[PDB]
Amino acid sequence: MIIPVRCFTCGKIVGNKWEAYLGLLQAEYTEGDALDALGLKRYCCRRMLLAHVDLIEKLLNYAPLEK
Amino acid sequence: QRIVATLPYIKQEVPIIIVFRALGFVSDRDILEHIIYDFEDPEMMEMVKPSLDEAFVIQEQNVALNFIGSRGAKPGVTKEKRIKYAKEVLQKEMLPHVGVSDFCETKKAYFLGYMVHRLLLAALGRRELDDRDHYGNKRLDLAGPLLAFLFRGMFKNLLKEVRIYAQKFIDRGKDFNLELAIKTRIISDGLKYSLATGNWGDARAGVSQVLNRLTFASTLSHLRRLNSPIGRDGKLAKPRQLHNTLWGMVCPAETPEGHAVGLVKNLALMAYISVGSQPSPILEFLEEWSMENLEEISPAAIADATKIFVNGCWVGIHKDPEQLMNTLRKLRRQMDIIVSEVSMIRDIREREIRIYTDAGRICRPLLIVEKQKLLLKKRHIDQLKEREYNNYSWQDLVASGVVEYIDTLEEETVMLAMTPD
Amino acid sequence: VVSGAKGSKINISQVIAVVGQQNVEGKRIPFGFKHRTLPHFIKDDYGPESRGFVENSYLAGLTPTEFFFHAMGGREGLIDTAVKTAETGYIQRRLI
Amino acid sequence: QPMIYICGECHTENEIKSRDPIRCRECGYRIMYKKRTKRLVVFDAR
Amino acid sequence: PPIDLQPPRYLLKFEQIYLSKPTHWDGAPSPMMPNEARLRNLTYSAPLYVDITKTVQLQTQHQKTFIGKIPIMLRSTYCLLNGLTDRDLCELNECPLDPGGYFI
Amino acid sequence: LLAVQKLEMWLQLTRPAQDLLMSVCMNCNTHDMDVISHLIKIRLKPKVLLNHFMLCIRELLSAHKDNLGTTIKLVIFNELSSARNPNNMQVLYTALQHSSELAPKFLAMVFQDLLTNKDDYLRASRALLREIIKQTKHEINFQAFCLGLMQERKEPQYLEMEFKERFVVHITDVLAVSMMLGITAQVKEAGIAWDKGEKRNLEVLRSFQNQIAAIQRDAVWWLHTVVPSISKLAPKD
RNA sequence: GUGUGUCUGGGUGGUGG
Ligand SMILES: [Mg+2]
Ligand SMILES: [Zn+2]
Ligand SMILES: [Zn+2]
Repeated sequence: MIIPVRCFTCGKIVGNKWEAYLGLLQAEYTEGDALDALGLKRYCCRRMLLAHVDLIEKLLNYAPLEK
Repeated sequence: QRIVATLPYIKQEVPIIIVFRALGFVSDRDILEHIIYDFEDPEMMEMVKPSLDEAFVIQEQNVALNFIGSRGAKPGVTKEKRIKYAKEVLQKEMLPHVGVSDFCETKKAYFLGYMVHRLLLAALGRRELDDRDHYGNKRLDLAGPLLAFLFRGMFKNLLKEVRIYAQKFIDRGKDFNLELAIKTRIISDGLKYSLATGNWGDARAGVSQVLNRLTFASTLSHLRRLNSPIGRDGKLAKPRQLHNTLWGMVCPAETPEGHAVGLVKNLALMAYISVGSQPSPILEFLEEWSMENLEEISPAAIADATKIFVNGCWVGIHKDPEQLMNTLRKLRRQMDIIVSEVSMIRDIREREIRIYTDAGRICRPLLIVEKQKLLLKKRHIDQLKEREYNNYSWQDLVASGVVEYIDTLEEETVMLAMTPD
Repeated sequence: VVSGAKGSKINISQVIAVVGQQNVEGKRIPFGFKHRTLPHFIKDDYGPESRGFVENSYLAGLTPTEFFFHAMGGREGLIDTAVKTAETGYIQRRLI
Repeated sequence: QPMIYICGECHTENEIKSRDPIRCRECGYRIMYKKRTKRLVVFDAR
Repeated sequence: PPIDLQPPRYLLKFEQIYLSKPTHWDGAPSPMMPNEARLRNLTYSAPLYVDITKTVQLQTQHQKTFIGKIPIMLRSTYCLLNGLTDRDLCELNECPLDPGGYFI
Repeated sequence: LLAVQKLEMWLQLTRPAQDLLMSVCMNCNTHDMDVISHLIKIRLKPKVLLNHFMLCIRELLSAHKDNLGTTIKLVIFNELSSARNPNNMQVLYTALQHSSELAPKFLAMVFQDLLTNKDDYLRASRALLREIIKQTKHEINFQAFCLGLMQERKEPQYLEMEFKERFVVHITDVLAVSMMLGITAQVKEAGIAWDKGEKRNLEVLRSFQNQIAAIQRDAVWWLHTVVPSISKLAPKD
């Protein structure tokens, strides 16, 4: 539901790359070009940052059970 | 080769012509006219001969009623109650979809002659034998009719309870509290019990299942599931077969692999079961469009004309069915008094038009092709691209006459294109 | 295949060349509709494509009519397995 | 002894004693949640 | 059919149905949300009201009398989740992507 | 309604359809909006109905004033009843293109009265105006429409209630901003050309600038007249 | 200066090999 810290296959850190990827997409860069600009050359990491679903945002819509 | 009928709530079988005479047809010509429509045809008139020999004992209506009333579950010893029982059976039990009140015996006789005629057509091979696995001959009892069936018996029990209560209090000559007279708990208890256990009525079990929340696909599959109540242990492998009619309605792949193969089925993506609609606009429109009713026609006029059926009830005939079908399709595409889910089938080889409005019919949207061109044009797509902006919805596309819902029975007579190229 | 570990030459042919003829109850696809297998076909069409012959292979990709016919054949296989299990079970119990 | 629950809606802390009606102290909600334990929570970061 | 019991004699007839939104009771009535029904093991039902004539003439109108409770399929026109936005559905601790179509 | 149904039925002769359309035009000249919704706003699907709509549109061009009144009533019914039809839209295009600032003025007065009265009408009105500007591209001047709408047809009457007055003020502010939506397809093409190059099509650029200046003057007049119209006007807004 | 009671009997549905 949240971006994994490490790529499953090789172990490159991709926990810091989700927000930069979203910013590049908002900058009308093609997701292939966005992934290229983030240095993810191995297609394992491209899969990592490309197939991720940002479901933690949907969970944040619900109220906390205690404040 | 005498013809026999199994009248409801009668222990022993009866000849058909005896039922015809009991309906009020002493003569023989009118009966065969109601059965046979082409008197120049001698073959169907030939095979109906061994039935007619059973008419020797019975010509009068009274003795026919005596025969069809003496074989009931409750024995009848004297004349008048046997006649009353036969009249009650022939008025209320058999063929209620044609008529339940009085002044409908002739329509019931017409339908009975029609079904005998259908049997004779099948016997000669002029008409194909019906297929039990055809999805057009099947109705899907959704939540609506199931809850309605429960509620009917439950309300009947409530009325019985309040009747017993009132009868008990009346003997003392006292008024009451009506709220105290209505034990409100039985309806809620019955609905809750049936919804929880899944036992329907009283016979039928497993209707209600716990929603499978393992994954989202499981929830969607469970909500769109449908079950065939045919015997799971049965050796007949015909109903488990993936019938050809399941195309576009039912998923061909999705089925349990255990003992429930082919009986439990899942809807296709675009499939949409009909919810039901009243047939009164159908009937009022048809009479406005030269639909000559059964009560006004001569029985010989149906030799060439085409029968018209509304929800399985034969009402009237039409001289020219082609333009009738064209204008009905125009009305359906134009979103007039007739709704989209109404099925419009026309058997052409045997002159019949059958209009259906009942619930449980399965249908899916399809694009419409006219003059080898798609009625859908670039303008619809351009509007649909701005769907979130100008609220041009799929409903507008249906109302534009570009798409329509085709039932399985209607799917028989369509010519379907896989793709525009 | 030649090692005999798994598969068959029929599997090779179906994957590469031609899936073949789909059958229901030992015969071709029946006229479930009125004188046609599917509404996409002309009435009284006895040709290969109309009656279940899957021209394409598993590599090229089945056309949707062929997909449906292949589904019918697979369903026949599954039903046969499901009834066969119970029948043979009772026979075996009596035999022992 | 001073058992604390959490309202489902108000997310308020309520001193509910034994064999008491389960009522919120603000909105009167019927559903209450328990607070996380105090003993020790340790996980090896695997 | 209208049930009739007899001397004096009165006739009972039901004319109109009135189904309110789902509620739960105890003290004052309160609307019940599907999450509340799931957690508290309540039947997500709605009360069914009818109006009855008792003519003995001496015509008495029992407007809107309770006769039973009917379960409500979720996300239907009479469920409490009908027509709500995603933000409102989330605020009720309900999943906006949930399709409904089931009873509780 | 007999005109549209008969014209569609006779469609796949020409003289009988034209005669029926002329009779409908005479009736419209004779002359609330329920009949217009029942006849003009009927959503008939077939292309025979499209031929009927074309014949009625030609008659509407022949009967520009009464057609403008009927189209204004149809637009009012479409906005208030939350429904629309392609035939009603085509009739609206014909009425707008036939008589400049006559059909849109009354239509916008009816729309402003409805918006002051009921909500859920600004988005539909904006979409209808955008569709009309894209398709017809003739005499679609919503600036004059809004200017006429400000005070003529029941403008004090539709703002009697506090909520109604607030709706009227919001509708007036939207119409003050709707001048951009009121530009026709030629102005949009000129904007595309200016995006390609600000100097290309200098004469077309000057014509678009003059039309936009007229629209801006109308919007400024609407903004100036709105403040005395609404007592509950917010200073910052 | 200790220590055994573990809600049975039916029905329905889903599932795995
Ligand atoms: Mg096995
Ligand atoms: Zn990697
Ligand atoms: Zn609270």
